[PDB]
Amino acid sequence: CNKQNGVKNILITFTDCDTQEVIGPISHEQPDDTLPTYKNCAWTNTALTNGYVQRSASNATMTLPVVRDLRVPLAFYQGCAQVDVQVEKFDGTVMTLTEGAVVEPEESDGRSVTMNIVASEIDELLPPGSL
Amino acid sequence: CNKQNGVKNILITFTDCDTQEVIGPISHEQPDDTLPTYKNCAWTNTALTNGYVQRSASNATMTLPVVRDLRVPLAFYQGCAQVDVQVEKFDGTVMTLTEGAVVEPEESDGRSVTMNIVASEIDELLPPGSL
Amino acid sequence: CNKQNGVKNILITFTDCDTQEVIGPISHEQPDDTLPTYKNCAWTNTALTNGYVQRSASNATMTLPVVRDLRVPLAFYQGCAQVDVQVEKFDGTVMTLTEGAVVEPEESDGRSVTMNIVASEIDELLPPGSL
Amino acid sequence: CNKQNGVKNILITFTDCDTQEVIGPISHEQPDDTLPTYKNCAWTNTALTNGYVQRSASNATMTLPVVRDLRVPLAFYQGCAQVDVQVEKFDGTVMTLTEGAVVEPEESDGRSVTMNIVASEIDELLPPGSL
Amino acid sequence: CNKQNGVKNILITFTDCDTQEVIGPISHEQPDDTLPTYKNCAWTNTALTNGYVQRSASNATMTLPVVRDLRVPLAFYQGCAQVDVQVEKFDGTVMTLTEGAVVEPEESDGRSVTMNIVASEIDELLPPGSL
Amino acid sequence: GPCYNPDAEYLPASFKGFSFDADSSDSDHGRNGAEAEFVFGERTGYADLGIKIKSYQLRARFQTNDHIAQTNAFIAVLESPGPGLLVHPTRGTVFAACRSARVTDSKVDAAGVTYVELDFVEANSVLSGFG
Repeated sequence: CNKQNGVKNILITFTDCDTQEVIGPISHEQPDDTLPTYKNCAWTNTALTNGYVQRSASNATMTLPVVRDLRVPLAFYQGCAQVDVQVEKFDGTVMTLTEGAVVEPEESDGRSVTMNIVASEIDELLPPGSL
Repeated sequence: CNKQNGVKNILITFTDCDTQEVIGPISHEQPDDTLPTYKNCAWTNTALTNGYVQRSASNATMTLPVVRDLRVPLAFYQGCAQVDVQVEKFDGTVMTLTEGAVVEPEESDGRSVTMNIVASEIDELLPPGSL
Repeated sequence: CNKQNGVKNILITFTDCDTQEVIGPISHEQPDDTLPTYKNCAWTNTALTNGYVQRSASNATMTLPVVRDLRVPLAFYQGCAQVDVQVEKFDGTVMTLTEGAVVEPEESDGRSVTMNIVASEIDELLPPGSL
Repeated sequence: CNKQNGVKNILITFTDCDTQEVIGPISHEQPDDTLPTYKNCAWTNTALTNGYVQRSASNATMTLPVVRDLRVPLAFYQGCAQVDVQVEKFDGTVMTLTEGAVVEPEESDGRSVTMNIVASEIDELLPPGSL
Repeated sequence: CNKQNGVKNILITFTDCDTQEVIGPISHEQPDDTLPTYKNCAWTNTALTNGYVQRSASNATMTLPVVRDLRVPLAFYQGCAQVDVQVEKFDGTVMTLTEGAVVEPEESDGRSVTMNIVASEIDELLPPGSL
Repeated sequence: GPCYNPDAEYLPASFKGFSFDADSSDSDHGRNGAEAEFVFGERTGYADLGIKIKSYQLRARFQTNDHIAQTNAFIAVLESPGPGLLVHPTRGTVFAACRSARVTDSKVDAAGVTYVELDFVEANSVLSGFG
């Protein structure tokens, strides 16, 4: 196939904060057709004048809409646990992220969560053959 | 009958402030298909730099769209009374909250209310089998 | 019946400012299906930290969309006269409000007015039997 | 033929500023079904505390969506001329306004104008029979 | 006819900045049904109190959505050249504007441009017969 | 807390007999001493010299149809000769002397309310002579 824009696998590994118990990597599934979105470059530019740029520092960002697992507390998806995320799309790309931190929690009805995770850097796998 | 996302039971227990009388736990019903939303973590992360996180302090919060009971004064749903809430979904999860405080009241036509409740912590029951 | 969410009666009593002539209580009718909305609790909460609340002071608020009577000047519905309002819904609830003050006027074409009335306290009647 | 909400007659009388020539009262027509809006009170209340009101000073205002006449320069509808307006609805009410001032002009394609007029007071005629 | 609200002719004359070469007046055409919009009055009012007005100074403004000519550089439509515009509607009105200045450029895909032009004064022609 | 009754926990403020409603309550406690910084030395000294004189700052509001008379009476009381007894809303009874009282009172911006910013100082009695 290798011609389908879509997410295939989502692995999340939870680390409890006050017991350091590792949980996972549990698979996960999407609540709707919206895909997780990424941003890898740490430095972010900003226009200055005739052609130049002013460079700022930032984090490697990820937005992950996921369906809560009924075996894991809801608070683990809202900033009360460390997360390691790994998303594999249908065309072969694999984005891994470790020592994340859910940065902006928001009210969730109990099924669908939207995690905003910031890390030092995101790794990309790029299907075989690449420049 | 699992694999149904939806709220099954809502118990709300009112406590007047000027007389310390307890009312309930009365059952309740939703005005529409929107489900209550939760947040159990206490501290909210915030992105800082390349990989690090700045940790702030916050609340356990709950958002409860409910249908006003006709035997209970409307003001009880609008911050003039302490609330103790208990929501049970169809997958078995039970979220209980005690010593609530309706934190941002709003205009209601007299039938449907949306209670924003804040508390120290919300407890999760996590259907049998858990990690 | 007693199973129909809707407004049945709207009585408004106008008091001229510079002559203290009482007018009413004239009945009134809705321009569309939107109902008047209420808020009784005087103190309004605000979240502080782990579980606590900071309490502010406010007014008993009412929002009343109504159809202007052709016998009463338009300025009476826009803050140039004192109002006493009384709304009775179909399920038996009756909200009375006296010594109101139309607080935020807005342009109206001449038929439909939306009065935002603030008072010290709103009284609620709660169909027979109540806790 | 009463019980029709709609505007029947619009007379606008222009007065140039640099020559003090009076033009009109020309009739006019609406560009669409939106009706002009009014506000006759002078002071605008504002909620203060449990029941009280803080009274501010303001204008008698009118909002007039009208179709530009081709014999009158466009600038006359955009603040470069004094206006005296008279609107008669189908229920018999007549709102007259004199010594207007188009207070916030806006881009117009050349046919439809929306005049925001401010004046000391707007007079209401209140179809026969009144209280 | 003389009963059709629409634009008939759009003439634009470009003046290069660093060579003062005059180009035009080239005709032009609309990208969609939105018409150019105008504002002639230089002084703009602002409401003050019971009936009075505070008068500010401004420019004669024009908004011109047009289709880029393939013979003229795109930068000429984005503030890098002086413009003289002349728009003639179907009912006979003619708005001429000279020594304009495209004041707020914005990204354009290469076909449709929206020029925001400010000048000292706009002239209006008013089909024969006028008051 | 969730059932914190404010006006059943804050004392109603009053100075020298005259009662009023306060909007804020501050204090300026402290402990004054010297600070020794011996030259060329990695050591520092401190000497406790006494008690820093206490000062209170309040903000009174007047929102009533006769706020002008109330503010005039309060001015006449505050200018009485000699220190008098003050009921600080959160510190109870003290003996203070008024030191400044700004009276903000606008008309075309907020008519109806009058604010007074008060500044008192702990004024303890003495015993004439050389004590």
